[PDB]
Amino acid sequence: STNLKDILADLIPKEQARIKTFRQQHGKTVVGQITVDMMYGGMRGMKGLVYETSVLDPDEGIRFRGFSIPECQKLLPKAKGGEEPLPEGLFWLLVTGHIPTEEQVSWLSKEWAKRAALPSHVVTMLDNFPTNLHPMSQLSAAVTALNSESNFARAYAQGISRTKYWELIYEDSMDLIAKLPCVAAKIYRNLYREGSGIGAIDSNLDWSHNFTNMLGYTDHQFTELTRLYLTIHSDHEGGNVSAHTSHLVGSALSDPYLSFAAAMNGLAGPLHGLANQEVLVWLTQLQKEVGKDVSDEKLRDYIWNTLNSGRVVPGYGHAVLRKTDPRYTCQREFALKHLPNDPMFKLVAQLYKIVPNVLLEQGKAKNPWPNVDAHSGVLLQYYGMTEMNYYTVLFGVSRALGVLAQLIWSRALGFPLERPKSMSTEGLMKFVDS
Amino acid sequence: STNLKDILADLIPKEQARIKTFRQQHGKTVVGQITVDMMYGGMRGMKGLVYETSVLDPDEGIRFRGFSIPECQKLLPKAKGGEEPLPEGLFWLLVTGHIPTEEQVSWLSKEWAKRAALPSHVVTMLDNFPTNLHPMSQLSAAVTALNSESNFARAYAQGISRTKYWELIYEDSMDLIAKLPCVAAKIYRNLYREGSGIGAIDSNLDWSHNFTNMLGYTDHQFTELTRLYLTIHSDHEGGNVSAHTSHLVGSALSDPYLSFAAAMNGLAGPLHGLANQEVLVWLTQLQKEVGKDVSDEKLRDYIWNTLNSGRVVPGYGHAVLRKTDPRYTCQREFALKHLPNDPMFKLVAQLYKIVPNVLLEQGKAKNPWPNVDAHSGVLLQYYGMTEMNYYTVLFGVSRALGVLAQLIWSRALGFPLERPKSMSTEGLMKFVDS
Ligand SMILES: CC(C)(COP(=O)(O)OP(=O)(O)OC[C@H]1O[C@@H](n2cnc3c(N)ncnc32)[C@H](O)[C@@H]1OP(=O)(O)O)[C@@H](O)C(=O)NCCC(=O)NCCS
Ligand SMILES: O=C([O-])CC(=O)C(=O)O
Repeated sequence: STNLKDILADLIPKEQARIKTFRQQHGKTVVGQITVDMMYGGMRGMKGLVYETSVLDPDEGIRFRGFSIPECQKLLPKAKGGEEPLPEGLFWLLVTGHIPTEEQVSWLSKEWAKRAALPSHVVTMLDNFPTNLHPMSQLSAAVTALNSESNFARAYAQGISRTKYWELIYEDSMDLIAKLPCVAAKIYRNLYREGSGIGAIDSNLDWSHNFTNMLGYTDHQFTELTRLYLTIHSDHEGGNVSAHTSHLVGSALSDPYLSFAAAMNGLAGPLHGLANQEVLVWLTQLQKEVGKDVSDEKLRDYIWNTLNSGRVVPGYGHAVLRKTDPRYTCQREFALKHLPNDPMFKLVAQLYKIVPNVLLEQGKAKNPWPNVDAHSGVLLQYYGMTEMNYYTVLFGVSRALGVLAQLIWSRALGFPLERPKSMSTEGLMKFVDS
Repeated sequence: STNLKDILADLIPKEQARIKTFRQQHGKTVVGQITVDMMYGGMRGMKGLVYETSVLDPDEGIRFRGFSIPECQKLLPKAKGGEEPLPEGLFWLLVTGHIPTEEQVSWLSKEWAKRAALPSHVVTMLDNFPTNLHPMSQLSAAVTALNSESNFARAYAQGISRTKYWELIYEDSMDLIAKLPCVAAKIYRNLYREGSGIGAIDSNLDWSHNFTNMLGYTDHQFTELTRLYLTIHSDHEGGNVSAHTSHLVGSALSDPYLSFAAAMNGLAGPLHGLANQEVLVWLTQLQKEVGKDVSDEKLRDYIWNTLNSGRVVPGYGHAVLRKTDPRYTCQREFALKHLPNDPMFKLVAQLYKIVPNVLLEQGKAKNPWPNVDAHSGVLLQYYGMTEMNYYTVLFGVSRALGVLAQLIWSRALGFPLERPKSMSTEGLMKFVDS
């Protein structure tokens, strides 16, 4: 009823049969060609893995189990007296395919409070890390260390049936999601607040509010932004580096802690997780010359004096998108309601007219619209979260929801080891002659 | 002449231009098809990536830059008073594609001795790790924490030219390889020798001997085993989960420390790097159930009786190999020479006689011959290394050579972010019906 685990248990047989029917109809059907260029080009355009939780709709954005972001904002439970989707509900949806009821989210909230405790060895390890060790490295190291708590790893050693893998994966995943805020908040407080303590979990708060409590914030609107932020960054298909890493490492039957920590190492990469900070450095830098008020000359110069120089207007491209990311619109509506008078937001609102001066003149992007990362930093900074090195941790905590919801399903559905074939250049040259 | 970095700087242009030409002419050549089954089946049989350092023919086994393991055992430098190939030479081959001279191996040994220091925070972290934190978890976490030393991470933030990525990757890779034995031997000692100290690096020893010193072994034969073991586990194409994880995380420009720690999380998965242990647990069990002094039939009975209950013979089969793994033969040859009368070896040897037979009469197997992991456990147990949870640490330290050699080349050649497209079951079903 409220126990997500039993609801999952009832869903899994239906999904297994649906896949079995489809593979029996179409297993041998060709869905794509592989070219030499796709192998050299990081598998671009190659349909390579199944990933159930989210799908990129080319005209409406990311859908979560079919629901668009605006749909999730309408339908998902909010905290009482609040406007923003609770990330608990998002997880419920990713796991079940169903929009939760208020009571389901409430149950899930209390489940994560109960499982939140950190083992002292992780606490010690985090307390001992130096300030020159990047927050994302701290996050990945601590999650790896948490695998001492893995129920899945122990049960596998004792020869548990394949038919039960999903159960222990579920337990580990809920445990991990529950702990993430505590870990994330210890990192923040140790780096940016002189090692002061995270305080206690409250058995009756939502995940996001426990999170902002432990970070040391007390600002309803900040907690509301966190709720929205954790919801919208949660999943973005399977092919992104963090999701795919988790998928790949998970397919070797590494437990959720190891799979997630590997993912965070992937997220830590500059071409994945650093877009947020780039933008905010640029915007801050833009109020060097501009001051508070300007024009498109101001803008198109760099726009052309940068895009035609070599670099970019940060936060106006993607790897497969094609329209104003709903993830941006999300934050914009947020900012228009709650901080209309903020200079930087105002600048960001100004940039949303100009840089879309159809930058297709150069023809180099195939995307003249702002992505998620264009809006995120200003909002964080407004609420007093200024330590940009930390922003990708927030992204990580969010992404946990997506990749763990899929990990449960990968094991439920008996997905095998990911093991493609590689070739050398020499090898490929000989293969093509024949 | 001897500076590997200068030799590599000279090779890179040649190969860039070679790939540029190949992709202009043959970039659109189709080298395979994707089916629905492949997407569900972990990309099995899918030509997915270019990986230059090694290629695994199903037929004759792994080749390292065109050389087989027997060709390498012969051609690669040995230590003075030594029979086994030094991993240093293996690494030089993978990086350069050339067999190194004695002098180049000597120079690389001194380079790795000089770069072997750990920062105090990494020492502290290892020494505080509890004894219930698995060695692979310690290894991954410690390597993540070393990324505070990353030259590449700091260069990238200050805006280095793409043309120079490979140089910082190379440096960071040389630093990590040098440090790994120190990390690995600290783990070994903290867990299995009540925290006794690892001692010093000798600037005139090879890498494998420094390592066995730090571990607390001073048996010349065990050093020779280590040299052989580190050489042969070094690389196995790009499609295995450890190399692939490293390739994937690297392609987001995560530094070598993060890419390697991610790979170890992959390696720690039961379907990737625990077959060694699994083999040894089965052999030890078998040795009780049929006595040490064993017949040829009672052994064939047990293997027959294993196959019926529906249970695997560990150490036989592979995801692509379809004949005897030359990394097995290597270990066999070493055993015949050094421990022919070892009860456990005899049994392993007997099983090579017996087991391939029976899997032929099955028709289920495809690969009825042993992999590397069938032979490794008993060689380690023989020399006094009986802590099975540690075995995969050795594999990891070996695999560093291969994945880092390739990581240098992936950056040198400008390999982009790995980003295949994922589909849901629902989405796939609709795509095929189109
Ligand atoms: C390595 C391995 C996982 C690859 O198998 P695979 O790619 O999934 O598939 P195969 O084509 O080998 O499978 C053919 C059939 O023979 C079986 N088979 C494979 N190796 C077998 C073995 N050593 N003993 C018994 N049966 C075996 C498979 O399970 C399969 O049976 P099924 O169709 O009834 O399910 C498999 O050979 C195995 O189980 N090996 C034992 C563990 C090991 O040694 N691992 C180290 C290498 S990674
Ligand atoms: O090749 C594989 O998939 C697993 C393996 O043997 C290795 O990585 O060496």
